[PDB]
Amino acid sequence: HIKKGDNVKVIAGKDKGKEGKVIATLPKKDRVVVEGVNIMKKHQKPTPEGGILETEAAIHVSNVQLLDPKTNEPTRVGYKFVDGKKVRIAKKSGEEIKSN
Amino acid sequence: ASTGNRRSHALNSTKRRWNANLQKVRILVDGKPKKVWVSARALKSGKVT
Amino acid sequence: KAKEIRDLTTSEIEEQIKSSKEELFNLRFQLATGQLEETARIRTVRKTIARLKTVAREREIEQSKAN
Amino acid sequence: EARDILKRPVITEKSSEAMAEDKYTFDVDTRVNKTQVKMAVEEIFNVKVASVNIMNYKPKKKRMGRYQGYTNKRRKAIVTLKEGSIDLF
RNA sequence: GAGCUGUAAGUAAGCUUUGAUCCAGAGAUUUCCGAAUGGGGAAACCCAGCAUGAGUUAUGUCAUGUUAUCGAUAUGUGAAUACAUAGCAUAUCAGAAGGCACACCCGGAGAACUGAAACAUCUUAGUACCCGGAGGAAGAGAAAGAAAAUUCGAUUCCCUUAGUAGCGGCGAGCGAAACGGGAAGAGCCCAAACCAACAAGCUUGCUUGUUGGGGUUGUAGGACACUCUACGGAGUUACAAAGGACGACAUUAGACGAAUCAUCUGGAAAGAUGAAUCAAAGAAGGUAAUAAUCCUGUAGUCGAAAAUGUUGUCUCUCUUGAGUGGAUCCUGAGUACGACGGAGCACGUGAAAUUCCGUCGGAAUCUGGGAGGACCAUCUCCUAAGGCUAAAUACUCUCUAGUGACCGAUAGUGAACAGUACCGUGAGGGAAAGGUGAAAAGCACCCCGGAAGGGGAGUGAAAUAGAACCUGAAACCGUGUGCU
RNA sequence: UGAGUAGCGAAAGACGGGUGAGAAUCCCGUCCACCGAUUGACUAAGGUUUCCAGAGGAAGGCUCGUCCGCUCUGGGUUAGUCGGGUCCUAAGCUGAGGCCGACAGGCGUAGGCGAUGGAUAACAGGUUGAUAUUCCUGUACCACCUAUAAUCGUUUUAAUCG
Ligand SMILES: [Mg+2]
Repeated sequence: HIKKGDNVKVIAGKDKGKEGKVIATLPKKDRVVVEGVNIMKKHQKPTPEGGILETEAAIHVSNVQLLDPKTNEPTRVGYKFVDGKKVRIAKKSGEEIKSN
Repeated sequence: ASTGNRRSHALNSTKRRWNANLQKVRILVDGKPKKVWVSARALKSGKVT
Repeated sequence: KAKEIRDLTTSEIEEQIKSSKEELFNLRFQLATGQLEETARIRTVRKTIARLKTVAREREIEQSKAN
Repeated sequence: EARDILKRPVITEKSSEAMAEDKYTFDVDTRVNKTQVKMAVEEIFNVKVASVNIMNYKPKKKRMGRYQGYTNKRRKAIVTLKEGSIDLF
């Protein structure tokens, strides 16, 4: 489960192996947007004259994995209660720095 | 006044009623006397005029 | 705003309702003549009026039980 | 009650040419009579009302993509005043 | 615990880590009609009285309360009529009224087509329809019973007895019960004799009334006579009733939850090939093809501020129980029965006993009364004419969790997008209509054309996937050709 | 398929100019023709936005269409006196108590409701694309309330009201 500012890795699709970072979330369809991944080309009409534009489209969230902060490998995520508050762990190391 | 059958000699059947022998007499009802319908059998039995 | 409202005395609340209703009237007149451009204020003022009425009914209910 | 009797002003070309005289057009709650309208205008705008006329409008049929319905019914009031003027835009 | 302002896409303007949107519990608000109830009325409207209040020089206007009919409970008053009474008036209470899944249950009233190879007794059938009353069940229920052993011991339901015994234009057809095997199991309160009081007549004797106690049955019990005895038991599901405390479970939101990498083909891998790992978890669904190890989950374990529902332990609240005498007193009356006319019992009035309704008659009192299929005698069993009672049983418009050698868009609900288009004055009848793609990346720009349509270019793995969008049969309509 | 077949729903049009991609069919003009106890002008029932302006031409229009009672966007109905209610009653319908009836319910007294009838105060002119006895100007009338007042004189009576 990934937040808005993390640094992830793509594990499925055309762009498998790229890193990028998250910029949008869309939780109702569970599809994130990652920079430089899944780029599309739109035909926009004049609204100024338009033309072909390139932006990123959303990818399904289960095609993305976080990176172990220490060893820098993909990992799943668990939870832990500290100070009576929930944090994220890397299933291969300790705490996971996710402030922004 | 329940219902029943009238029977012929060939035993054909038709619906029919038995009525009660109601009479209009003046009986003592709470306080003032009133004039109501009462059967003759109930009159012979359990009520005073 | 519900915690801020509960500090007001019962006569301040009436004056506040009377002012919010006027403020809302003016916005609806501006919207009709076509010069408002900030349409999000209309819902805000309506919700404040609803909160004021809720807090006013609470006190009147509560005191009658004590009486 | 006064801010609840008057709903909004009507701005059209007939209403504007009426405003060339001293007549102003309003949409009002559909339950009020013209005496309430007269007393509400005087309280809100601080003027002197000479007269007031009213009329009812039926609901109209209308479409939005194979969805047949009706608009709201409405009540319209025209207020002539003796002294003063109402500032609008 | 980071996004959010319905389906619902946009833009605008905004909200949110000082915790929003969202989920559960409890509150507040809740226009008008409708039993509709101030009066009226063509529902969703019109017109009022009374009392407060705002406003106005004052009227007009507005706001808030209250005002149906029957019923109950008080008070006052009182006609033909003297007392009285019928009425009448005032004030408190809020008892009824209407609706439904009204499926199942209990009552009232009750067909015909049909079968009998016609039809009338009979059958369809006490079925359909209509009306009334209710409950989570209802009804029945504690022997005036079943029987014929050496008996049993309230009721209901299941299996058998058995298509037997019986009934029947002895035709068509209708059709039990006891014994035996099981589910469940529970018993009680009155009326009367009598006693103690109180009260009116009365003459203080009696009568009657009111309260309380007592008391409840068959190989007879109880009153009375006498002799032996006391707070432990009992309880809100009948057996009398209220309400407190502290607990324990279960709902109604949730939380944690093991383990995988690489190459090939490809638009994309979960597939193939190779090497690994978890399992109290290899249910299931998603993810760009087919995943135990990617996501949501699963096995397992944890969790409630608040409101409900059960259930314990205290509290609480009630209350003596035996024996002998047995025939001195009490033990359910227009009742039981009978005649006439009917109905229900498997049973068509018959050898009809047994049980109900209408109309007339009309008992007995323990040496009594009833039943054992006309009746009589002897035997055996029981004790009517007052009432209450859980469980085992029936049903599903619903709610929660699941299941299927059930359907897969002419099927399955009439209805996957509707009791809607539409038809009918009305009651009423009643359709047709699912699929772009993995992702809108939904075709910028150029050309012909008024547009609609099209040809290129571009997106895409694919555009003969371009929205009349998966696949795209046949009938049918065309264009070009080899032989004729 | 029948088949480019039957039909295209009573009738008089002609020409010039205009607009348009496109005109027998739309707009303007002249001439001609038809109705005229009516194909003219008012008010009711009934319908329910069909009304007006700007834009449009896929479907509807028995042809065409640049037009439209069709599609899109925005507008339009003003009352003390007009017709109803806050007035009256007819037939009829309901009906407190009441009478009758297996149930359901049927009838009916006082009283209500109910116009198609009785009562009842406004006319002339101006003005819009779309309303007018309603808006504007002029001149009226009818109810009700308060002030300013002669007449008012126990409130029997008297003026008054009843
Ligand atoms: Mg062909």
